[PDB]
This record gives sequence, structure tokens and C-alpha cells, in this order.
Amino acid sequence: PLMTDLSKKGYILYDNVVTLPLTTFQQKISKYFNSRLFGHDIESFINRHKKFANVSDEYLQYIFIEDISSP
Amino acid sequence: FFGETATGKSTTKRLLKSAIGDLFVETGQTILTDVLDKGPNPFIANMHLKRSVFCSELPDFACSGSKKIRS
Amino acid sequence: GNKLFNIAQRILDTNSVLLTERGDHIVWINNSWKFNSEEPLITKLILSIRHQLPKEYSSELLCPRKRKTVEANIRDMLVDSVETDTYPDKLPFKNGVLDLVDGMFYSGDDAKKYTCTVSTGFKFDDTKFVEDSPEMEELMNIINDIQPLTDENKKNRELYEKTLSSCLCGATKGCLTFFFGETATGKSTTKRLLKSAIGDLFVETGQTILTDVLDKGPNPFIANMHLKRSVFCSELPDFACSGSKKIRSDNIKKLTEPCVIGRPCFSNKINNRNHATIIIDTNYKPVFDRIDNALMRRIAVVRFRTHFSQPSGREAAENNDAYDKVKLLDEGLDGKIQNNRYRFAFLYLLVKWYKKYHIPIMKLYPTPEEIPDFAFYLKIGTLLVSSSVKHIPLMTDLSKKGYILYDNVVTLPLTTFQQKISKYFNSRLFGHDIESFINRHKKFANVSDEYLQYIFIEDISSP
DNA sequence: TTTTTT
Ligand SMILES: Nc1ncnc2c1ncn2[C@@H]1O[C@H](COP(=O)(O)OP(=O)(O)OP(=O)(O)O)[C@@H](O)[C@H]1O
Ligand SMILES: [Mg+2]
Repeated sequence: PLMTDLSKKGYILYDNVVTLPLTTFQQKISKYFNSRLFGHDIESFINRHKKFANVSDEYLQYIFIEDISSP
Repeated sequence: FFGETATGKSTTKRLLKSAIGDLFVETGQTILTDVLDKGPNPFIANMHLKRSVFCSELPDFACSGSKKIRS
Repeated sequence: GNKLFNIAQRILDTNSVLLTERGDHIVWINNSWKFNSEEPLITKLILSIRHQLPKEYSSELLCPRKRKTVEANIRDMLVDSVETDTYPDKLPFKNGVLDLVDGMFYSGDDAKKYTCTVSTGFKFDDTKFVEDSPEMEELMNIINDIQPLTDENKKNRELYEKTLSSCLCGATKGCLTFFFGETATGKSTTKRLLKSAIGDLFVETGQTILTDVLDKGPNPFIANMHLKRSVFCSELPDFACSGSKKIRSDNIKKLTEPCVIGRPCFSNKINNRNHATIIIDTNYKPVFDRIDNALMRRIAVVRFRTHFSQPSGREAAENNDAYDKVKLLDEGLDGKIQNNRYRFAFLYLLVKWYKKYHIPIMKLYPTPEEIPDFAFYLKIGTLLVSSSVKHIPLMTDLSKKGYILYDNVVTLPLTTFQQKISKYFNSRLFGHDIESFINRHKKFANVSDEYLQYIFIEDISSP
């Protein structure tokens, strides 16, 4: 039911699961975390944690707490 | 058994194990996704005359790089 | 009244057989404690002690089966265990114990109160344990040839005669010694002399105890040094060549602790007592995996600078920088050493040296200056000082030098650190050290912000 | 893998 808020931020629900654009995860990670010191951790997280429903869409099944805050 | 979080699924484990005792046994995800005929496997020796075996806390296998179950 | 039971009781009342913490049985035979896990020493004691028993008991011990019965009784009556090897300043022999404090020699019951489970393996002789003897005059010549009595070599000679005298003590030593020198300098002659001096208390092992893991499976090379007082490792390879393994930095830390974990074959005992001085003779200086402060306080080095050469190759030897003097070689010395000619004179000299350095207290100290690998880590502590709260008021001067305040702490960004550090160390020879150092102490305030928590001492003095 | 261990 919270997608009513997520759609206000432009977030999307594809294949009946909530997903965010990838570029959004890397900009949030860069804006809150230092790339130089945790690049290996971020890369391992993304590589071992990526999910896809078809040959074109790749997605993660998680939502930032900051996204729940009202815009 | 399929369900969501906080759904008494782990409670039924306790109700069954209290009802059975030592015969009831737990297992993890280490053995179901790995070949049991290769290398030592204490579980292969352990299930000897066990009455029931329960497997839970399975990580989602849809993630890329997560090694799916071996049928 | 069972006769054999009475014999067992009388034997037990003499305190001639004891049970140890490790489960062994120690027997007092021929003025020495002996033990062995494969031979029946108890029956030997029973047969030997028969002369002290009354005449109606002695004839009963001639039958082996009755000796086995008495052995079974004695095993049944031993229910409590005792400690062994608690006196560090006693030197046990095959027929007595020598006191290193006063110099007296004890035999019989006087030596029994010191429960020593090891010995040199040969009998003590007071006739040859004297100062005035032709062998002593000969031996002093070799000792002076190896270590000259000159002013530049004084400190090294004192360290040399401290490490050797440290081998008579049965305590734990906190440092390892390296005998460094070029070929044909007498490094092995002192090893042979010390072996002939101390007998069974000497042991030589392989190089795996400095390179491999000591606690994977059976390892007799580490379990054969239990209760020994001198351990030698010989001829480690040169690490410049490819494929050579380096010395485990954490292995030498375990060799300093009083207890060492190791297991023999077909054994369950995993604890070994550390009483040994560890000496490695080398032709190349050692290389370690990691350098830290805990490593630098456990290494000592002794130099050898005298060359013994045949007359054919003398001319080259005088043109080598690695030598300070050249002397003619003696081709008959090794046979004399192998014949134990200089045994008791070297023992007397070792006792004389022991009275000079270790009577108040016994301790060994490291010499970190000798190793060239440490020279970087030693120098940094004298050039960089850690940031402190007291340095805040002085930053008015530090602003002109390029220092920046971050989180109310004096900080210096990476970009300006390199040219400051290049004023002391050359890039080519110390590139790997400063790279490793910078990566192991870099801190970032943000994605593009860099800073280090050190300040130079030369920067707190006004130029 | 094999000495290890039995
Ligand atoms: N004082 C001495 N006078 C004459 N010859 C001596 C003296 N001391 C030792 N030598 C002789 O020097 C020779 C070489 O010494 P030694 O083998 O101990 O040298 P080293 O430096 O330990 O050698 P390496 O490490 O290569 O085995 C020996 O044959 C020995 O007899
Ligand atoms: Mg030698």
C-alpha cells in the first residue's frame, strides 16, 4: 500500500515487485557513502544481490528508509 | 510451506520438536545446494533412523550469484 | 602378611619412584632421575634396590614374575602426582647436580631433592674442571681468534659471551639470536664446542619451525624440544631468489611464550615447556612477512668478522670488506673437538661467564639496529609525532605550513604529505614501505577529503 | 593424497 508514496517520488512497481532505477542506488550510495573505501563492498553487494525477472530488467527488492519520509 | 514474515511458521517447528524430541532434526541450506556424495558429510551419517528433518531460513535464490538448489 | 606387599611398601617408603603431571613414572637410579615410556624402569629399580633390603627379602627379587607383582603393587599405591624441573639455576649431570650459584657439586640424596628429569648424559669430573690446564690455554686462543678483544668489538664480544652462557639456565628466554657472518668465520665451531659442553641438553632442528604452521597434525620437529636448553636452526636460504618462503612473523612470537603447542606421533600431549635458547646461524639476513613493534623486541644479532683461509686464497681475503682480519686455518681442530678434548674447560668458562651476567637476574635484550629492514620503522618514530590536543593553540603557525583543521583535529592532507616525506627517504629504495604505510593509515573525511593524523617535529620549531 | 592411524 505504500507505493502511493513511492509513485510520488517516481518509483516503480514492475513484475508485481517494487523496484528502483539502478542509477538511483549508485547516486544514493555515493551521496551517503564514500566510494573509495567501500567500492569493493558495494560491488560485491550488487553482483551477488542483483535480481532480474526478464532479460532486460534488473532490480533489487529493498527500499531505503529515507524513501518512507514524506517529500 | 510458503508464507510471509511473522507468520508462526517457526513456532510450528517448536510445537513439533517438543512433541517428538531427539528424533526431530534441523538442517541448513549447506547440504541441499551442495553435492552430498563429494567430500565428507556428517549429516549423511547423522540422519540414521531420524524421524523427521526440518529445513528453513533459506536465502532467496533469485539473486544473481546466489547458487540455486541442486535438484 | 603378604611378603611382596611388604617389599612394595618398603620400596615406596624410600621415595625412589614418583608420578608426574604428564602421566610418566620417574625412577631414581645411579644418582639420576630417569624415565622412558617403552622400557620397564620400575623393574630395574626393584632389582637394583635389593641390596638395601634384609636378607630374607633379597632372594625373592631374583624371579622376574615376582618383580612384576611388586611393580603392580607399586603402581597401585601411587595416587598423587608431583611437579618437576622447578629450579632454573641447577645443572644436572649423569652422576649429580652442579649448583651455579656457589659452584658446589652435590651427589646422592643431596641431589635428589632437585627433581631434574634431564641430564647432560656424561659424568662430572672435578679433576678436569680446573682453570690451570694446557687445554684452557689452547682454548682461549681459539676464543680470542673468533672474537678479538678490541675496542670496536667489545660490545659484540660481551653479547656473544652472554648468549652462550644463557644456555645453562632452565628458564624461559624472551629473545632469539642470529649468528650472522660470511663463510669460514667460526660459526659452526662454537656450535660444536657448545654441543660438546652441554651434551644431551643440546638439540638441532629444521627450518620448518620458522616457516610452516606448527599445529597442523603431528610435528616432531617442535615436540622434540621439550625441556631442552639450547636449540639450533642452521642455514636458512637466501630470500632474494624467487620461490623462497619468508619467515612467519607470528611464529617467532609463539617461540617466546613459556608453553608451545605441538604434538608427537601417536601422542595426545600438546603442551611443551619452553626452556631453550634459540640460535640460528646464517649467511644472509632474515626477511619477515610483517614488521611491527612486537617483532622488533625479540631479535638479536651477533657478528663474526674473522676469516680462516688456506695460504692459497689469502690474497683475495685481504681485499674483502666483509672481513677484519685473516688468519691461517687449522686442519686438525675439528677432530680434536669431535673427541671432546675441550669439554670441561669450555664448561668452566661458561660457568665463569654465567657468574658475571645472570646472578642478580637473567634477561635478554634485543638489538633492532642491526637489521636493515627495521631502519624505516625505527626512523619514522623520530620524524612524525602524533597529533594531540595541546597542538591546537600552535596551529596559527601551522597554517602557513599547509596544515588544515578537520573535526577540530590537526590534519594534513595526502597531496602535501609526499613532498614533505621525500626530504628524508628516497623514492626508489623505500617505495613499497611508504606505499604500505600510507594505505594502512589513510583516513578520508569525505569522498574527496583526505587527511592524516601526524605532524612533523621540525614543523613545531620556528625556522 | 597421504601419513596418519588401527
Ligand atoms: N682459531 C682457529 N684457528 C685456526 N683455524 C680455526 C680456528 N677456528 C676455526 N678454525 C677452522 O676454520 C674452519 C672453518 O670454520 P667453520 O667451518 O666453523 O666456519 P663457518 O663460518 O661456521 O662456516 P659455515 O657456516 O660455512 O659452515 C674449520 O675447519 C676450523 O677448523
Ligand atoms: Mg659453519
